Amino acid sequence: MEGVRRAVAKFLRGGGVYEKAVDAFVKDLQRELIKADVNVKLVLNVTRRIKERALKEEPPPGVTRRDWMIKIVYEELVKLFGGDQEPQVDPPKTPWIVLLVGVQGSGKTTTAGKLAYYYVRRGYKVGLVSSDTHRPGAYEQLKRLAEEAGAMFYGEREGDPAEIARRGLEDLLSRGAEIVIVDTAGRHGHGEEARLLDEMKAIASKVRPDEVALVIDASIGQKAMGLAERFHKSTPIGSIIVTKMDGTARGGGALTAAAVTGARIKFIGTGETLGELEPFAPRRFVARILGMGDLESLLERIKSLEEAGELDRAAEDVLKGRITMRTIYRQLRAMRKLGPLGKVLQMLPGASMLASIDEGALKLGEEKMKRWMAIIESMTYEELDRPEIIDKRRMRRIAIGSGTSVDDVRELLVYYKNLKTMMKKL
Ligand SMILES: Nc1nc2c(ncn2[C@@H]2O[C@H](COP(=O)(O)OP(=O)(O)O)[C@@H](O)[C@H]2O)c(=O)[nH]1
Ligand SMILES: [Mg+2]
Repeated sequence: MEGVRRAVAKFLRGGGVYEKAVDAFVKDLQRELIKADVNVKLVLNVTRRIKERALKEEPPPGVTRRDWMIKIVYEELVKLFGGDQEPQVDPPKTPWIVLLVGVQGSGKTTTAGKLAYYYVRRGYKVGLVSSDTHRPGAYEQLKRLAEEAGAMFYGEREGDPAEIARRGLEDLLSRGAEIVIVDTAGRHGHGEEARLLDEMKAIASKVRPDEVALVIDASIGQKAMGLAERFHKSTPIGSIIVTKMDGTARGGGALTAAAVTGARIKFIGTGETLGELEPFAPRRFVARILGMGDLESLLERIKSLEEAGELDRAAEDVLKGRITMRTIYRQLRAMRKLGPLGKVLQMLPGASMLASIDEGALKLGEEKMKRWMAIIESMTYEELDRPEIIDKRRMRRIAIGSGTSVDDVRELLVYYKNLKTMMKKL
């Protein structure tokens, strides 16, 4: 979906009345999701998640209205596309048996090859297994991709598919396969789909798969609900892999099947070559939809401002004479993740004037701030409150706990006192 990029760009720039830009942006986005099918119910949910946040949350001090709204559209689109932060690209355990399931034509055998390569390159010993008995040239197809992918192979063109699959499993485990992908039929002869289901369930029983992956094409927006229910009944789905995300695209049906089985989309099929297969990371995918350039610019543009806001309070809290070890600790943290301060977009009330009294207040090194932070972390809660209590014995104890000089804990201490003096005026 490419119109959505243009919408973000119109919204982010092409000004006019703010609220008219957001009603229009929500409108564009909604049209754009529907065009990618998705599911009206899933589209009216994402817009309500966005409204609720827009009503309860307000841009943090300094952040523009628009920057904050895209940050809300992104985060909630991420949730819509699963994206609960769960990539899980490596299997969690030693031998990992993957049963592919799906209807013929969707890209199952291609996905088997693409999937074998992917794990080979990540340094896994991969075997493929041809269980498909009904499609002619299945054995040979998988054969090609297995050597093409640099993965071991085992198949039989004829027999009980369950026993072919059990045999291919044993063969490849014997030859030290750490991952085994079991390719399957997507049609039982003419098109008796209910013999196909009983075949998957039987293969599954003999094989004991660690992950049943449903392989689906990005061309069943509305029909993705049913397909998933049928396959989920026979072999409970644990993965979804979405094929044919090239040329004329779709995909919104993916996250309908995602919903029905409660299964994650682990891999996207984006072409015809072995190589054309990358994991599905929602954070990154929606970022591409929204416009990867803008979106990452906008999230930093916000995080800078939230940093400067901490420095704002830290400088302000000094200038109102409220300086403490907790103020300085928050001040250093803020200064550290920021850099050598600003000049282009300094834009700070406190920090401007703070440096305009003592230049050497906002001119500490990285290391000098990092040592001072370690120091504060080693002071007692009573010391944090009353640093004047810190005699020679304490000064010493502090130096040990934080790997520093008894004179270092003096430098901070003076800094504290020296800052505190100035803001008393004359
Ligand atoms: N464009 C594109 N084509 C694909 C993709 N995955 C599979 N195909 C094609 O889908 C067709 C059916 O492939 P196959 O793997 O035989 O499907 P199966 O019956 O489920 O095994 C072939 O023409 C493949 O080249 C993909 O990610 N993108
Ligand atoms: Mg096939």
